[PDB]
Amino acid sequence: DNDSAPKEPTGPVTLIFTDIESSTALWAAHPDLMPDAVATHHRLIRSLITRYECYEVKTVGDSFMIASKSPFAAVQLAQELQLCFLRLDWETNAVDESYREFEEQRAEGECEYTPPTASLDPEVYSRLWNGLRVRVGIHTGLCDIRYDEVTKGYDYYGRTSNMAARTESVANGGQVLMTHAAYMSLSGEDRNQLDVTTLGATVLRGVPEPVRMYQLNAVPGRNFAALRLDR
Amino acid sequence: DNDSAPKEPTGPVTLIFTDIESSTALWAAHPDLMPDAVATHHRLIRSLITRYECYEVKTVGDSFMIASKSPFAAVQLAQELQLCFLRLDWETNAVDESYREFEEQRAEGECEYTPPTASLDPEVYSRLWNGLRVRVGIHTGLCDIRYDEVTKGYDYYGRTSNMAARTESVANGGQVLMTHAAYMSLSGEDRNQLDVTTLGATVLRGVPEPVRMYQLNAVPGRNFAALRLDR
Ligand SMILES: [Mg+2]
Ligand SMILES: [Mg+2]
Repeated sequence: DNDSAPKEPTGPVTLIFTDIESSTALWAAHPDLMPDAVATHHRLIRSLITRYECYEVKTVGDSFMIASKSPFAAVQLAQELQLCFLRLDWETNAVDESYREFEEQRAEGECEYTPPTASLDPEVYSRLWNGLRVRVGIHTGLCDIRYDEVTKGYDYYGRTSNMAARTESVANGGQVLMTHAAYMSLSGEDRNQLDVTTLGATVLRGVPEPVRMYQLNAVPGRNFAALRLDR
Repeated sequence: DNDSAPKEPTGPVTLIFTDIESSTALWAAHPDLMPDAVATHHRLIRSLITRYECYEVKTVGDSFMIASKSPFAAVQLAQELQLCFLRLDWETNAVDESYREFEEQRAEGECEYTPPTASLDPEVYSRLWNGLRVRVGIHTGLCDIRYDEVTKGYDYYGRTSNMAARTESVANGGQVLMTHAAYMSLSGEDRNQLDVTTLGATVLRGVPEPVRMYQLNAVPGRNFAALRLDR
């Protein structure tokens, strides 16, 4: 179960961090829907991990940490993740109703913030949003690779892992962010097969210099709030 | 792996959407049976796709999206799907017990709804129901065909694809629905080789006018609940 894990300290690793947007609030509002929805979320993501020969490093709550020996496979996985979650019949509209409510609640209490999906017409909304919203951050770089003798698993520490994590932290639900390093790790040909939007320099907590962010338009037409920067 | 994919924008495409009825609830009730049952489900469906020269567009959870250059091949596939799933020894009666429980749970809490299979005598039930219940929707029409350079795959977008998807969404487990367009895409001779029941005009979400629905009686004798319309 470790053949897909990047094992060479000299080989750059592409890390993908994911998290379910507003899962805490969803758990509170839908204790009856979340166990199943999250279980589905895990199954979908694990199928993608296998399909793109990536490696599941760990799961923390509903967050996934995935490693890939290939920058492109990581990007494909992230794109397919958004599409798969959008296309799946979640058997409930309650999650979407809650997401729209959260935007509305946030809008009234924050000046300079507008709901990115709650203002869409019903039919338009369902063509772009459906079910759990997963934020995804992707970064590529050399990592300090650690092997666990007891689990036979591999973990990745260092600034590279922290960079991937903070990139995910600023992404909104349904958004896929790639750092300049990840984006440029892809070959020129690979980049041209993708629909990407430059977001520009972004300030990440604990990172000295601004990081140029690239939005992978996995579900063309989606709008997002400003990045979840600290203050 | 794309020769069976409809590739001409002027050529009508027949799309088949499938999904496992109550898979979420089954996963919750049988985490020990579902991985294998779903794996079997995928193998059976993929054998049929190959047998009827159809094309697997994509898989979303346990849902299949299949395209066919031939309306009749699509209908044969759907009919054989129901029969194959019925005849297979799933090596468990747990799935059927759960399906019967779900009907009973739904009956007590809904006025005007009666269990379509939980009231069958044991021997009668097993002649008509066994294992995973797959809902199937079929529609024929011109599609916006998209080619993917990276996967070499073909996808189908537009109202035609959405129509096929919504047709599947209203079908019950073990039921095969064909829109008037799909049904009439078959030759007169082909239609006479089939056992079909007219269900009449049906309201589909996001569709302006009612759609006449036709039930392909793949397993004669089955009863179904009212169509899964929205409210
Ligand atoms: Mg979380
Ligand atoms: Mg499903």
